[PDB]
Amino acid sequence: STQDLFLPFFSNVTWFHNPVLPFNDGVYFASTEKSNIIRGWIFGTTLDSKTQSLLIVNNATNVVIKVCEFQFCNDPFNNCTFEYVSFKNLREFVFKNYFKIYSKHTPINDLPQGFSALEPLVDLPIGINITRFQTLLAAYYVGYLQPRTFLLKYNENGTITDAVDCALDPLSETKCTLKSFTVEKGIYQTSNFRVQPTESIVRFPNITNLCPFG
Amino acid sequence: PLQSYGFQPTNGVGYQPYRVVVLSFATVCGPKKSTNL
Amino acid sequence: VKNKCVNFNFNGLTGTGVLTESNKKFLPFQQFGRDIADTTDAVRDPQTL
Amino acid sequence: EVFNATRFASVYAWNRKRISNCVADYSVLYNSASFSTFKCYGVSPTKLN
Amino acid sequence: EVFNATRFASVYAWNRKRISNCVADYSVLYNSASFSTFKCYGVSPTKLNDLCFTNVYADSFVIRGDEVRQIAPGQTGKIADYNYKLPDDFTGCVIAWNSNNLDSKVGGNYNYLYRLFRKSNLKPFERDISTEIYQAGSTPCNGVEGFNCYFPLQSYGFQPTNGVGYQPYRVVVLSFELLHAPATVCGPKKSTNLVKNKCVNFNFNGLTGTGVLTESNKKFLPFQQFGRDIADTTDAVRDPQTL
Amino acid sequence: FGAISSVLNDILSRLDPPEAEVQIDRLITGRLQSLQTYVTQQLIRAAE
Amino acid sequence: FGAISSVLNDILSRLDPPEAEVQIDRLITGRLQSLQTYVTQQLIRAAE
Amino acid sequence: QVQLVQSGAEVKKPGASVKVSCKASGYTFTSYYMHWVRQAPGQGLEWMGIINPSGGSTSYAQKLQGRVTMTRDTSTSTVYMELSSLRSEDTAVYYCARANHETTMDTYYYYYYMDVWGKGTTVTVS
Amino acid sequence: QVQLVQSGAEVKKPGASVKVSCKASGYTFTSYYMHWVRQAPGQGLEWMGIINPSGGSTSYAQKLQGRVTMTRDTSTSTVYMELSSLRSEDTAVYYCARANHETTMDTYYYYYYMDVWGKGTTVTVS
Amino acid sequence: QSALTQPASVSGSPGQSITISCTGTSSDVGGYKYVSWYQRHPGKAPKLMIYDVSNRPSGVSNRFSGSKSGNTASLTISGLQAEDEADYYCSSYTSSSTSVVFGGGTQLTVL
Amino acid sequence: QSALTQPASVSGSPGQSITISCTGTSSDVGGYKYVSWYQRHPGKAPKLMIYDVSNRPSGVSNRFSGSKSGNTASLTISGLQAEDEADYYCSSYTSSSTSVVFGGGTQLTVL
Ligand SMILES: *[C@@H]1O[C@H](CO)[C@@H](O)[C@H](O)[C@H]1NC(C)=O
Ligand SMILES: *[C@@H]1O[C@H](CO)[C@@H](O)[C@H](O)[C@H]1NC(C)=O
Ligand SMILES: *[C@@H]1O[C@H](CO)[C@@H](O)[C@H](O)[C@H]1NC(C)=O
Ligand SMILES: *[C@@H]1O[C@H](CO)[C@@H](O)[C@H](O)[C@H]1NC(C)=O
Ligand SMILES: *[C@@H]1O[C@H](CO)[C@@H](O)[C@H](O)[C@H]1NC(C)=O
Ligand SMILES: *[C@@H]1O[C@H](CO)[C@@H](O)[C@H](O)[C@H]1NC(C)=O
Repeated sequence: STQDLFLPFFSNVTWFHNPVLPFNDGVYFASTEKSNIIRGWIFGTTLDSKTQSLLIVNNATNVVIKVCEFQFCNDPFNNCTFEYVSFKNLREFVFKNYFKIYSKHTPINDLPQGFSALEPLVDLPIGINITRFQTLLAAYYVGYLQPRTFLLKYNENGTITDAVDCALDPLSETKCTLKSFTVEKGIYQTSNFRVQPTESIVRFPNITNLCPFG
Repeated sequence: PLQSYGFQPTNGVGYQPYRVVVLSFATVCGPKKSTNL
Repeated sequence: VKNKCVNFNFNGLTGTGVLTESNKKFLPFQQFGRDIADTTDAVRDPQTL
Repeated sequence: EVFNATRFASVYAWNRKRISNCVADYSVLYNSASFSTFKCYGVSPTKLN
Repeated sequence: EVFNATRFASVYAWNRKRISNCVADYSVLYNSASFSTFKCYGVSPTKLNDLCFTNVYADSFVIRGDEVRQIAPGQTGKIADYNYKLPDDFTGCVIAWNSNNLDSKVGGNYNYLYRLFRKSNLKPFERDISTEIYQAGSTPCNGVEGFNCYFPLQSYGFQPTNGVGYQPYRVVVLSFELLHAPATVCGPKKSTNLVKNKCVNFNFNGLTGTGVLTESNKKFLPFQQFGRDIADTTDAVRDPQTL
Repeated sequence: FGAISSVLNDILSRLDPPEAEVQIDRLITGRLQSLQTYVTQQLIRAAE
Repeated sequence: FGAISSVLNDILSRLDPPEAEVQIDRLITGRLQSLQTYVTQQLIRAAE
Repeated sequence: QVQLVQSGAEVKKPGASVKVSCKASGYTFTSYYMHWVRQAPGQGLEWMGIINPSGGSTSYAQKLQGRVTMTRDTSTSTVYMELSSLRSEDTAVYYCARANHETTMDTYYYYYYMDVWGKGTTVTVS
Repeated sequence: QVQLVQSGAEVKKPGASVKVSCKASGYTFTSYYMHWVRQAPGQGLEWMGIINPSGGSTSYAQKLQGRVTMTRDTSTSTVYMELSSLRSEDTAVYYCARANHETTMDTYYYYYYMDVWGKGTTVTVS
Repeated sequence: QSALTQPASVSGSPGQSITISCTGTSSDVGGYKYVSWYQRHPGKAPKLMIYDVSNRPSGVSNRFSGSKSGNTASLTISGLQAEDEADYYCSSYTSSSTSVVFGGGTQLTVL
Repeated sequence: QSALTQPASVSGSPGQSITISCTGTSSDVGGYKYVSWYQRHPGKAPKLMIYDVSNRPSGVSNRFSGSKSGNTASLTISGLQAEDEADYYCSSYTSSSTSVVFGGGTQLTVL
């Protein structure tokens, strides 16, 4: 069991087939490409110069990642710090914060139902303060990560084969406490119910008997 | 040993007399910021 | 040295045991493994993969 | 480079430098006599190597 | 004699005096106002005249001002590693008072030395007066000073009036050693008469307690001062004045 | 139990209060924890 | 248990004895008390 | 041109007192110490005592009790050397000497390095 | 009557050295700093460097390396201003300036307030 | 840094208000709140009437005010007179090699 | 302590090397690392070549070296010349009543 920023199970994902999107806490990106239209991403705050911005592009032979104060175009398709050079196709990615990237590439024949695990591939210790991101151009998907609990099932090879979203539902909460993907019939204590306070009251007595400051 | 101050209304800012009160700091507590019940 | 009780220090991880060639299928990114006890179950050498 | 840096910045805008990918010999730092305060919360200054 | 010693030794070759065979009145030590640091690790600075000790150690130093903090249990630093080590379970007092008058001459008083290079930290109360050249490199030195070959001793100096933490602090340290043996150095208590068969509050040679002191039939050996029970509590006692 | 001594009178005849209460406290917890263990041992053994 | 880390071999490689003694003591009083808890459970359960 | 100058020679008879100066040049007068070495006839060089230009604190050899008082002048960067109850062996060449480090706070380097010198000034007493 | 008086005018040719002291009055000489500002012809006012009456510690502008050495006299409450290797643009009006706070321990207020002044001292170099 | 930028000469009329600009570097004026202005009566000594950008020493007539924005400091003289005709220099602490910088100066001529 | 022990006179030849002994007390040389030597050109001022036993000021020819063992300090002159003929005095700090001690001196005569 672990806690990190994951895609909560059965959550809404925005289907596209260009604009700039938020990066709230971490972006899960998936795509189904036949002709490899999608080529990269942009990460940052303004996505216009006078601040550093993450730029990731594959130009036909390799992957170039650069973080300059770039001159971005309005509809894309100096003081630099870090640089590096490296529908059938299902490509999945997880972008979270430094900057960390995972992926998993599979073929397929509108989002396929099924489970696969993502593996880390590149570390970018750039420390850019990101809030907005835009994909560089076919359909691709974007969802938001959240601080949820998960119960991960490592197989014999260390391969993640299943998972439990822990706050998805009361059934899934029970799987959390028992540390198991199977639950025998019965009644299980899973959590604690608690009414939260609604407002703060600060009190001190009647204000009579004032000192003679006058 | 002691000399008087020549306070006049036509003098400058620094020569004007100033009333100074120093509150040197239980029986003297602060007021009561209270809310509704 | 393999197959002998030695004290060992891999990258600061200190302990005592018998270092043997293992058959575990580590993934090219995983540095080391753990047992159920949150104790080191295996390592891969910083010098030899 | 860090310790003998040209000019440090002020505390409110404190500078951070990232140090990695090498071997470290902190003992020269401990054995300097030029540091009035060398307090360590977790390491002894010795054995840090 | 120890407190008002003519000259002390330096920290590296520190002098140890043995103190025994008396009564002792430490309260004058506490009530002097001449001691900038009078801190003890376990005692009340008061009440110290109500105890009895077998051996009282008097160690005494020329350490520096800012350094006094290190003459203490659990400290680490220049003196506390290669010059003097107090043990973790130290049982005593550390009396410090800056004697700038005694030893601070213009152009610096240089008589007082300290080890600056040592391979390993000292054991408690271990004293090292070795004058071997410190081999600070991979090449032998053969008593030849030069590169990676440094004499491990340095002179403090103590500029006359330039010391706020740079002044001579003759740190005398008392280490109170008790075997639960014949105590020998204990303070000015008036040994009143003895009362038997009645509950009294007794203090035999520093061993306190409450009970009924009766005549025994046990056969003590000449070197034995007191028996014990299974509980490690006192069982029998020899009167220090009447055998 | 980490105290400077195992006789509380020594703690009293040695320490001033401002450090004594720390030292006797270290003795208080272990000794109470010892009786606490002993009672439970007896309680279980009593049921036997 | 309030110690800086839960590996004895770290603490020993991390601190000199005069300060490591404090941290290790935190594990010992805790870990023993957990072992003490386990034994009491077994005695009761073994009685069952 | 850091250089130290005392006065000319003196001719004394026993029992008098003598005034030896030493002005400094080319540096900050309040930093270094002023050391003083004489040369008795036939036997080697001999240090008296010193005075700090920062505060004027004095000290000298035990063998020279009460017969020496070292004074100084910060305004003219001049330091003054006194010897009373003069005797025949007081015939010597008296040097003023500068320390090889500036007075520094919380210092380690010892302040008796004798490196900068006066021309020399011989005393004659008979 | 806290007032700073410098020396009169000087007429130099290039390469010489010039002496411009400034006495103080009406206050405690050891408290404030002494600041020094000139006026090059046609361009504005220009600070050299300063000296502390408490200790004599000096400092000056980088563009004025080795040309300038500021000295002082506590006994006469007089501070002295030196400029060697004189050049044509060294023609300027020199004013002694006093800091608007006393040297204070563990202080916060910055010591460059230029508030008390000398009558002047024009330098002529050609 | 370099000498600050002040207008060469500004004229006006008595009782009318005139403002004086002072441009520097971000390390001269924009990083600090330490702008001070002084005046030259011909053949006389300076005088400090402006400091702490908008603060004033005791005895300065309420006609002179100082202001601050960006790289621009500014001095405003309200209710001008022939009494006010002088030279004006702005001063600031700098975060660089030097510590104090001055403007080129401004001559205010009363017509 | 007492005056240090130096040879009365040592002779030699140019280019040959001559060494000068300096014996003291354990409180003069053996307790400290503070030996410094000096030389007298006749009718002239002292000149320091040796201090910190084996260390040097700037400008002293590499022909003069100092050494230390036991109660013995030593000065070695490599590549002697008639340029080198002078008197030689060793100096040391002492852990006793005085602070500085000197040797009797040595006259090096170049033949
Ligand atoms: C997902 O979107 C649908 C409509 O597109 C909406 O009815 C549903 O409530 C949304 N669920 C979540 C969890 O946002
Ligand atoms: C780039 O960095 C320099 C460093 O001083 C800075 O002056 C400049 O303004 C920066 N560029 C931009 C566009 O901000
Ligand atoms: C890809 O684009 C980058 C732009 O930063 C360029 O530097 C690089 O040379 C390009 N790759 C190839 C193979 O041309
Ligand atoms: C990231 O940028 C935003 C801009 O709106 C800023 O408010 C925030 O403080 C920045 N984050 C950090 C850690 O400075
Ligand atoms: C582990 O990997 C091997 C090939 O490396 C494969 O044959 C085997 O089926 C895998 N086991 C599991 C449980 O996935
Ligand atoms: C104890 O000493 C006193 C003198 O103070 C003497 O009168 C007495 O005899 C001694 N008794 C013993 C047992 O030594």
